[PDB]
Amino acid sequence: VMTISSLEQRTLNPDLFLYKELVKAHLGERAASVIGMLVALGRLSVRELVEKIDGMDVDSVKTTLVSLTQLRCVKYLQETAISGKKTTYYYYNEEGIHILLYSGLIIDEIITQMRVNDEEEHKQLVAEIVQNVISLGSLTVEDYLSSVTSDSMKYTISSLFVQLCEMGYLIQISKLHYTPIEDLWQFLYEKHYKNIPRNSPLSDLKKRSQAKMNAKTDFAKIINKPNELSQILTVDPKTSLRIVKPTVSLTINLDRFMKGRRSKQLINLAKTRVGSVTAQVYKIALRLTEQKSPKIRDPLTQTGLLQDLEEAKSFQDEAELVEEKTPGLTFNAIDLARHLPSASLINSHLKILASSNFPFLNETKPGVYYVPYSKLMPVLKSSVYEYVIASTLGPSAMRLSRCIRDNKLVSEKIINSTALMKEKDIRSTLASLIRYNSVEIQEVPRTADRSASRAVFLFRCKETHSYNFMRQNLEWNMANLLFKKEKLKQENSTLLKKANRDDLLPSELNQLKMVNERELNVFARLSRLLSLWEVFQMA
Amino acid sequence: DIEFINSLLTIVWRFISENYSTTQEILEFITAAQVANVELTPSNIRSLCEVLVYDDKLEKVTHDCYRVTLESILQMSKHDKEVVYFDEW
Repeated sequence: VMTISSLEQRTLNPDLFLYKELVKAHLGERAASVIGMLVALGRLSVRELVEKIDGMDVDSVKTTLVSLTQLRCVKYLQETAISGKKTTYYYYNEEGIHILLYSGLIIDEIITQMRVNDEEEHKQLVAEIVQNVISLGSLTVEDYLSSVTSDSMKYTISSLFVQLCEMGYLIQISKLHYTPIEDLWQFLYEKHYKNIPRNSPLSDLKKRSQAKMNAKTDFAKIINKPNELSQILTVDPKTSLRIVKPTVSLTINLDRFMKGRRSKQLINLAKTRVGSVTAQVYKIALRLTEQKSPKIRDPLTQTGLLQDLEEAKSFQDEAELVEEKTPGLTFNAIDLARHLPSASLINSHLKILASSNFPFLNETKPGVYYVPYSKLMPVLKSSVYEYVIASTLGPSAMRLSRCIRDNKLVSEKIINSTALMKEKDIRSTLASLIRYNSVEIQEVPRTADRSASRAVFLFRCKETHSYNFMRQNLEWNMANLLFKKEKLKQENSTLLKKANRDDLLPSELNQLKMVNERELNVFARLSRLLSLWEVFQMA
Repeated sequence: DIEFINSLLTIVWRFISENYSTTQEILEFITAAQVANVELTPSNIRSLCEVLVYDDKLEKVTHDCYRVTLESILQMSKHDKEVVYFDEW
């Protein structure tokens, strides 16, 4: 009745509307059009935009194009055909809107981890700098330096610039860094099948080894190019201190921002399982070793090509061995209570972090101890997931979830016995558990091929389907959240315009405090479930 | 019959806090003979073990025993918000 229950919008926009919702708040109108269409139909051509919508031809497209490029909201690729001419195809770019869905959250960690400098002028300084970075979408150093006032300290803002290069965070602008992972692999795939001068028709399987191995080493140099390079940033001419290259520009990055929150999730699990001091001891390790830790960067070869059935492991364990290599080889030798803002050696507090392992924290090698980034994720997904059902439903829903996960695929016979207590309430919460997916249903017959009821039942599996249900939690929570926040704007729009011109009456101040209240609380709810989604996007 | 399933809701309450507890099956061999109610047999070895086995009763560590960590913590909308669930999508 009256449809105000929002059943109208409920069915028809999975994923999708997420993107063009955000960019609408960003810009709106034409900007939401192109991207929203770039999503729905996927790969898109310049002329193709005009055909579909009748979008105010060639005035809007050329305007939106450069607008999307500066903030790099479009993945760009150009090639040709055997017939002739040229073609330029655009893709929905990485997650760049998610960064627009981040903003201050990134700047948060930027300010908080800028410590080792104690409560300085930095707070107002780089906050002005970083806000100028993301907003413009690209920043050249000299033109940025030109914006700084004269007859003052020029290297005060450059006191932290060469400190902006730091370890992670801001890196240089490079070339094809924005590029489809599938396409760059195919572009690098040339000169490999292209390589042989009619060599010899022996061992066809050697064409495999040739192309692959040569592509892998050529892939490593490309992906590690943005990762760590000290050429541009560490330039140090005389008559000065170390100063970043005035020519080469910079850009923000996925590296330590996606890592910092990943450590938080580890801390949240840590702090749960140990004391506050132990969480700190494990923290100081992660802060130093986060540089060489792939973690969030893990698959990196996954998108853009096949894995295998047979050779899947020969791919997978090839990654697992280099996931064995770098953490084992490179990472820190044993230190003693490094600095920090309990005397002697704190390794004893590590040993209590050692002896107690399951699920995680401190599995070791002889002579050197470090936490694996491979086997760690499964127990990380376990915990958070079980806490989700814990928060959602009562304590009954918890206990049964693992009851299916101890052994696997069994009937109600040993379940009723081994679970807890009562049949009818179990059947109740069985239907509540089986309500939305995640246990599926088992299909095996009884004394027939396929006939009817009384066939035996079992409960099992569905790890990825019990994952994706938290990916539905991604958009539709934030959706109505941000939407009815935006609807709160246009409703009070006549007031807000009056407030802006004023920057009177008893009741005009009332609705001023009203919206502002709702605003502050709706952003606190946004970042809340934002932190929840971020952990669920992997495995 | 009905007498069953209601006897496991009592004797397991506070004994947890008084539990490193060595030899996982002795933990029952302890619990089995206690309260003078004299619980019957090893059928209870795998009972309280694998029933309450999940979520914060006692942690599972090697050489057959139980640990404890996070249970100590547990024992201690205007316009539109949340709803968190259903709605499909």
